[PDB]
Amino acid sequence: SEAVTIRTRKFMTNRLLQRKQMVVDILHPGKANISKNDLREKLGQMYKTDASAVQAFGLRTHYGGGRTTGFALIYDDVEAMKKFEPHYRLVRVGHAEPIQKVARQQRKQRKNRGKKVFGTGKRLAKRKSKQQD
Amino acid sequence: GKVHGSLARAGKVKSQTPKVEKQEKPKQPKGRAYKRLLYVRRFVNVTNMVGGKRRMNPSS
Amino acid sequence: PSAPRKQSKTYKVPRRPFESARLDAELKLAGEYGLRNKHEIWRVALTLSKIRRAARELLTLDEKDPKRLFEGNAIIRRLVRLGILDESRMKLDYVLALRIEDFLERRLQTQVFKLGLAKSIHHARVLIFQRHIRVGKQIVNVPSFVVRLDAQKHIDFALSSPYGGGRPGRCKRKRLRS
Amino acid sequence: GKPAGLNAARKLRNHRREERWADAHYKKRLLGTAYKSSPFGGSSHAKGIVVEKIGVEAKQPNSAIRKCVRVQLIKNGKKVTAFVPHDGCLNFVDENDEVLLSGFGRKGKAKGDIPGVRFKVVKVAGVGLSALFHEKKEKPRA
Amino acid sequence: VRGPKKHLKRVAAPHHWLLDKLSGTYAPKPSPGPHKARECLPLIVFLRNRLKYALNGREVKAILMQRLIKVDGKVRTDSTFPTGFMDVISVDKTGEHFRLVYDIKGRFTVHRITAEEAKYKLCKVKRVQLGAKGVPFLVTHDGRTIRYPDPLIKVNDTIKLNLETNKIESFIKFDTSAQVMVTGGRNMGRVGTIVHREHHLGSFEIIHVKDALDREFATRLSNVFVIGETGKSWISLPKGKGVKLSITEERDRRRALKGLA
RNA sequence: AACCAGGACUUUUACCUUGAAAAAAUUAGAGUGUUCAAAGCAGGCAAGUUUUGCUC
RNA sequence: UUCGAUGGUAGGAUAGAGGCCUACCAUGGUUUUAACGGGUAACGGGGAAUUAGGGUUCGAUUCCGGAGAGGGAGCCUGAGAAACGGCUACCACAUCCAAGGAAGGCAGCAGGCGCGCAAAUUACCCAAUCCCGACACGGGGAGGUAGUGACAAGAAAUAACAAUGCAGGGUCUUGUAAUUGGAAUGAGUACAAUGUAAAUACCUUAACGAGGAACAAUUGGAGGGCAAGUCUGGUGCCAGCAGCCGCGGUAAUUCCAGCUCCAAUAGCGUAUAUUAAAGUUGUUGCAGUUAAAAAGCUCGUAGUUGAACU
Repeated sequence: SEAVTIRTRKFMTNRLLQRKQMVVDILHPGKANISKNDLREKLGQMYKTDASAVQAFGLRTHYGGGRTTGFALIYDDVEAMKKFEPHYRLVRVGHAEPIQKVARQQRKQRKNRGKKVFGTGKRLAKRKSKQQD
Repeated sequence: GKVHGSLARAGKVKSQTPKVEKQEKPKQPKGRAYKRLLYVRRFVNVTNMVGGKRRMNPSS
Repeated sequence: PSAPRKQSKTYKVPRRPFESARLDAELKLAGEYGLRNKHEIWRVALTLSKIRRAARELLTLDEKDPKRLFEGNAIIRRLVRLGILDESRMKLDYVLALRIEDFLERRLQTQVFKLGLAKSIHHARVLIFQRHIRVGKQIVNVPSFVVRLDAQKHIDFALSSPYGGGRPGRCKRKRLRS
Repeated sequence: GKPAGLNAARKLRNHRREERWADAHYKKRLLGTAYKSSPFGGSSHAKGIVVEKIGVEAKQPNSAIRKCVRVQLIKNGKKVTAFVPHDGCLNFVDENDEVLLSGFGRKGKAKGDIPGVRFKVVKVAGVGLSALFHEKKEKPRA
Repeated sequence: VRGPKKHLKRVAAPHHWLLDKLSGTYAPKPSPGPHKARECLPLIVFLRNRLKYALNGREVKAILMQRLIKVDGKVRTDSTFPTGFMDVISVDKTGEHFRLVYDIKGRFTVHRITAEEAKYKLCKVKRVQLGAKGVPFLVTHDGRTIRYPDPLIKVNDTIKLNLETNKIESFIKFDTSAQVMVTGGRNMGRVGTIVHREHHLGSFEIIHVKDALDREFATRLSNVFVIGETGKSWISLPKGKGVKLSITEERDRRRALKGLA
C-alpha cells in the first residue's frame, strides 16, 4: 500500500431517493489489497460528506492486480441512507443489528401447526387439560 | 447348435503357462512431454536409414 | 434460467485420421508452433473453414450488392484488425487464399518469439503460465490469446517476478536459507 | 421411365412410398422388429439370469469350444445365448449370477463361425469384466 | 388456460424492451391499463432499464410509492403500469418531463421535453359516435373518452389534450400533406408525410409516406399516427427524426464519430 | 362529345419481383478486449486537476 | 343414416353462432385427389443432428399452445374451475379401528420401495427476476444459492534451465543420461482483504510449500482395411482369436507373458438408435436382353402430358 488512486465514472445524482451514485475504479499496481472501510473513508473525504453515509459494493479485482471495479453510493441526510439502504447492506456496514430469526423451515412448520389449531389456542389447551387431567 | 462339449478342457493353456517376472523401469514422462520427446527424435537421431524402411519396432 | 445458454464445439476431427501426408503435416505444424496437441490445429482449421464458408457465400453474390459489400467489408476489417489479413490485397478473394499459418502467426506464442525474450518456442509455453507477459495493461497467460493490431508495441514484461525483480524469492529464498 | 411432368408429384411420391418397403433397412425400422421380435426392446444393455453353459461347435473351416452361456432375460424370461470374451473364465462365471448382456456389433446377426450368438457379457454379478482376468477385483460373496 | 395468466417470461417479453437474457427468468408482465400489453413500456422498465434512477424492484417500488412519478399529470403508484406511446412521465421532484416516443429503430427511447410542451398530448381517436342522451363522444388509442367533440373531428384524426383541464385544444385531419409517424411494423418510429392512400374493401388500408430525405414507403393504417402538419411537427421528435439510416450509413457515421470524441 | 388530367382497371389465374403483416429463444451475422475462448449484451473518455458529467 | 348422419322450419339450452338438443319435413354428406378402419414402440411447433446442392433422422427436454392430476362421472363458490395441495358418488389400491366409525392421492420441492442398462440433498435463502395480498414492511420447494456425480461444452498443468564419454553433425548443436547442483516453481496447508442474505467457488493474498514413490496418465492396436513386430519364452487346427478376409496340425509377425512403437489424451473403448457412405430409394440421381425386374396382347376412364400462329 504505497500509492492508490480512485476514479469515478457514470456519475449520476438521484433526487428521488436523495443519493448520488457512481462507478468507482481503484488503481493499485503496487501489490496492494484494499478493504472497504478505507475506500469509504476516501469517498467520505471527497464530496465533503460525513463518510458515514457512504455505501459501496462490488469491488472485484482484475487479473494480476491493477484496477478494481465496484459501485459506490453516497447519501445526504443520512436518515435517507437508513430508510433506503437494504437491511443486509445495513448489517454489513454495521449500522443495523442482525435480527435474530429462527430458520425458515421452522417458521413454515410453526405456521402449519398454528393454522391447524383453530382459535387462539390457550382456551383449547385449557379444555384439553380439563379432559385429560 | 450342436449337443457336444467338454467343459473340462476349457482354459487348458491358461493353467499351464508359466508366470515370469517383470524388470523395474524408471519413470518415462507421458503426454505432451512424450509427444515433444518423440518430435525431438523423429528425423535426426536415426539408425534405420539406407533404404527408407524407418522401422520404429526393430526385430532381430 | 428461462432461456438456454448457447454452446458449441470449436474443434472438429478429420474424417480420415490415419493418413500419412496429413499426419506429418500436423506433426511439423505442432513442432514449429509448440502446440500441445492437435486440438489447437482443429480449432484454427474450423475458424479458417468458417471464414472460407462466409467468403464463398459472399463471392457467390454479384458485385456491388449491398449485403455482399457490407459483410465483405466487415470480415476484411476484422481480419486486418486481427492482423491475419495483409494490409494490401483486401478484395474478398485472398481471404480464401489465407491458410492456417496466417491464423497461427498472430498467436501470442509466435508473436513473443519474434519479439524476443523467449530463446525457444517451448520456453514461451513454460513462460506464459508464470504470468511474465503483459499485453498493454493486462497480464495475459493464455497461449492462444492472439495479439491485435496495436498490441505488437505493447507486448511487455511483467513488473514483478525474477525477470522484473521485486523480491522474487520462493525457490531463491530456499537456496538463500542454506 | 419416370414421369417428368410439372404435376406428377403425386405419382412420384406414391411410387417412392410403395417401393421404399423393398429396402431391408426401411422395412426393419418401420416394422418394429427391434422391439417385438428382438430379444431386447431396443435396449443397448440388459440383465439376465444364467441357465447353463454350452460348448457350441465351430463351423467350417474351424472347430472349437467357445464356452458360451445360455441365459434367461430378467425382463422377459426368454432364453438366449451369450459369449464370454476372456479366456478360461468358465469356472469364474457360474449359473444364476445376475449377468449383464450387450450386443455384438452386427445389430442382430451371428458372429464368426458360431451360429446363434448375438450377445456378450459386459458385467457379471456386479463386479464387471476385465478385472477377474487380471485379478484386479475379485467376485463378491453371494 | 383455465383463467388469465399473471406471469410473463424473460424471452417472452417484447424485444424492444431490451431485457438481458440472463439475470432473471421472469418479465414485468404489464398490468391492464390505457395501452395494450404488447405496445406499452412498464414504469419499472422505464425507471430502471431506461433512466436507471433505480437498480432493483425494491428501489423502483420505493420511488413510485413516494408519490413522485406522475404519468399524464397524475401520480401512478403501480409498478408495472402500461405507459405507452405519447405519455408524459413528469418527475416533479427533479423537475423533468419525458414524452414516450419510438426511437429510430422503433424501440421506446428516452426523450426530454421542457416544462412547457409537457402539458399537452396528441391522441389518435379510435371511434366517434353519439352515446346516451344523443351526446357525442370519441375514444382514443390510449383508452381515453372525451365527450362533446367538434363535429369536424372524424375517425383517424389527432386531437390535442391538456391533462389538467381536458377538452380538445386542436384537431388534425387525416389526408395528404399531413405529418405522420409510423407506430408499427418494420417502419415503426419513422416520420414522414402522407402522399397516397389506397382503398381495400373489408381489409386493411395502405398509406404511402415520404420522409424528409426523399424516401417513400408504405404501411398499414393502424400503424399510422398523425403528429402534425407539413413543416411543423407538434411534438419534439428525438434524435434521428425518423430518417432510417441504413447499416452502411450507421457504420460510416460511427467511424466518423469515433476518435477524439 | 373527345381533347387534357385525376380515382378504379387481372374476366380469372398459375408464374416472377417487391411491399405490408407476422414471438422470443435458435442459425448466419454487425459492433464491443468475459486476460483468449465457450461467453455476455455490455460498454467507452481520462493518465498532468482524479474530474457534482458526456458519448455510443 | 337406430338412439342425428346431410339440409330446411319452429322451439328449448348456452354468454353467444351452431343438429348442441327437441318435434316435423326431404335423403341426404365423405370417398382411388384414399373416405372409413387399424397400428403408432405418436403431445404438436420454434427447433436439434448429418452437412456441396437436394435430402434423411429426431423433438420426453429451459419458449408457445393442448390434456391431465389413479380411472371416469357430477357440482358449489367465484368474472374466470367440470379445479382435484375444493367437494360428492362408484371402481382398483392402501390406511387407524374400542370393530360404532373417520376417512386419501408427491405426473409439485427434497426423500423412500419396486420396475429397471439408465438419472443427485429428506441442504440454505427470499438478496436478484417476478407473482399474490387489505399491502413501501407479509408470503412464494416459483425462483436464486450451494452439495454428489465421469462426460454436455470452453482455457491449459505433468515441467525446463547445464555440465556429460560417445552416434555424430559439423569449433556450432539433439539424444538416453542406474549422476548431481543450482534455477522458474503450483496445487495443496493455513490466518488476511474481496466475493455472498450468510456461505461455496473466483480475483488479489499472512506465510510453508517437489529431486525421484518426486506430487508414476491411461485406453485400444501393431497381417491388410487402418498406424505400429520373421523381437524372446509357454500351448500347439487344441486352448483360442476372429466386426470381414483370415491365423492356430513346434520356427505362431493374428493364441498368453516380457520389451518397443503406433492413434487419442483426462481421456480411450464397447453396445445400441440415427446420419454420411447409399448414384443400394435415385426430383436432382438408379436399374429392367443375359446380374433382381417390360404385364400374353388390345381397348380405354380418373391421372399425367399435350404441334404452330394473335
